[PDB]
Amino acid sequence: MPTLLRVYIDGPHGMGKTTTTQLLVALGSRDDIVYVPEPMTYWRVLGASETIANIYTTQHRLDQGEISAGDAAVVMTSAQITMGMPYAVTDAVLAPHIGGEAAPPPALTLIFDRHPIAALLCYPAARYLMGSMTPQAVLAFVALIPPTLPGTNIVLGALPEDRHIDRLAKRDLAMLAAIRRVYGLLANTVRYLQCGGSWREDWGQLSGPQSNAGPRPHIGDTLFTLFRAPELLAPNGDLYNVFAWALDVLAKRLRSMHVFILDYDQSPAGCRDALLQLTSGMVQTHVTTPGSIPTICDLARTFAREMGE
Amino acid sequence: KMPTLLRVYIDGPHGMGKTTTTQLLVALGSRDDIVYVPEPMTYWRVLGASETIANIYTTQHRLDQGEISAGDAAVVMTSAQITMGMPYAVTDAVLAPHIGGEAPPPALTLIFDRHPIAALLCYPAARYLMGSMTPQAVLAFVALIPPTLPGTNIVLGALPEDRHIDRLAKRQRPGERLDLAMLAAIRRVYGLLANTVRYLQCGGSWREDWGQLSGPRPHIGDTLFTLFRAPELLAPNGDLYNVFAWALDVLAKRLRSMHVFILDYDQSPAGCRDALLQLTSGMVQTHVTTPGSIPTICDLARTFAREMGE
Ligand SMILES: Cc1c(C=C(CO)CO)n(C)c(=O)[nH]c1=O
Ligand SMILES: Cc1c(C=C(CO)CO)n(C)c(=O)[nH]c1=O
Repeated sequence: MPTLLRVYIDGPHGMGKTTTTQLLVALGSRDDIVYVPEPMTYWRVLGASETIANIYTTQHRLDQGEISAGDAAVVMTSAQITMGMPYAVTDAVLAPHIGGEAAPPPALTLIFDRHPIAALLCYPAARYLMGSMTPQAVLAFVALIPPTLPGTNIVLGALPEDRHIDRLAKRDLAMLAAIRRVYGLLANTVRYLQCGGSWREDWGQLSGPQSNAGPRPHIGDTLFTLFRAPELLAPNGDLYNVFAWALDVLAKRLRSMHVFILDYDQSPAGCRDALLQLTSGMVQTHVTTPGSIPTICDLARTFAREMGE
Repeated sequence: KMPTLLRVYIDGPHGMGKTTTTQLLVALGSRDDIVYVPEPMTYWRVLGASETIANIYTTQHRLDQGEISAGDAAVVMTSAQITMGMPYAVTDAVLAPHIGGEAPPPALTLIFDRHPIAALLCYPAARYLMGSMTPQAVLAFVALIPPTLPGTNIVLGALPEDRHIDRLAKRQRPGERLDLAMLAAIRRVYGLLANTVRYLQCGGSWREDWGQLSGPRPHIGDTLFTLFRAPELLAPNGDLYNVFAWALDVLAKRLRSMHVFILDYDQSPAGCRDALLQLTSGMVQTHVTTPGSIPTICDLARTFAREMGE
């Protein structure tokens, strides 16, 4: 079978993900690489009206005291469903085309602006840290994360907080801190799981980044530490089983991902070349049918045309 | 080489049976070869949030009275449905790796109170019909319906509307309001669901028949696809956006491989129990994937019941 390379560019907004991605795509002949872009049209028009604006307005109103936490939570939960929809459908229709992990060049490279976990895990977790989502809803989103397809390469981003702030300022610091922390925790969680970490065994070590390499992180430095919330704990002090099962699901979904960290602290071309070097260690898969490749290409471009800026 | 499992999802519009029927299902679970995963009412009232059912029925009542906007209702209904479906979704996710291919009596019969589609498709669709959920949010839920595993046996109920109204009036849930418009919406959605599975299983192609919504198997107008001719989902030229069309492809793939069985509730609780048992004769069993799968499943089910069963 022909092989496919799927790369999800993810991590906090405002680091240079989109520019870097576009530059990499530009290196290729038109047909050997396809970009599945940020579905901004869905978010602004098709799925609802101006979802990004509604999200930031709601946080501000919460921080202002103009609305309750309960009010903010219903809006954020509802908005995240809208945010995530294009990711989730794309995954669902891609799935039957993806074979086992397969190296000679891929017939097709597919590059995504974000993975489903952005909308179903990372942004909800950060909203939770900001007090505008309940941890129960975060775990409900976790339970709905689709089964992790073979060859799921995710690229996260590193950038000094000062440079990140400036970059964002030139073009909500608590939210920026929150999302940066969540993605750092994510990277550690994947490493923890691939080093054989069992959250149930280490749960009691709780009380108070990089994948790809390094030693096993402490559970206190992974996403698992976020869910010690009193909302989730029974009178005896343990997690209710329903929430423990969501953490089992979190573990299963993350542990088979291939995570890479891109240093965005350089020029656009430098980021591009760094991303290119990173793809040399990424996992390809076979496809299901010979016609899978043109189908995937059509799917991505259709997506791009309809939901892209 | 692995033992066999029978999964049975008791679903359909709520309020058709009796708490006597339920007690028999609990009593049915007394056997060593059967476990009954009950309604996670404790999750909905306390664990996942506070009085979710009440929230739902109050929100619709106030939309109907004009005390809140449709938009306000929709954000509440959407987030409440997330809470409602969470126990179904985690359960399915943890059970999924234990399920093998299709497979004489089964080693274990697992009987669930509802399938994830109740909270990710059917109730959201009914609320769309009640004007309290956007059709975009419904398709977002559809996009997250877990893959349909082998041996997905779903039992839906038949009962005359008058008798259903009667039974429902006598067993309202905490915070529930007796809404005849909602009863009609939910009954229609489940009727459309049943037709949809047939349409699909008889080779129906929604993309091919789509034009007939504006012009042997059910007519597409008698399936769930008719709901998604909603104008919110259409371009200025009337075409469905691809993103929603893809969600309908997912809907078709999820529904086609479900095995649907209709339980006549117009009888006694004991009758209903016997009817359900016999129905299992035509249900599809699967293998489990590991020797330790059976006892793991049992543990999950028992733990679920004890923690979230009322
Ligand atoms: C994906 C995602 C985002 C991020 C973007 C939209 O501004 C682009 O990075 N944001 C900001 C959010 O609040 N929720 C989300 O699910
Ligand atoms: C499953 C489900 C129900 C049904 C039940 C809860 O009362 C009955 O089991 N209801 C009433 C609802 O509003 N949303 C749902 O997702």
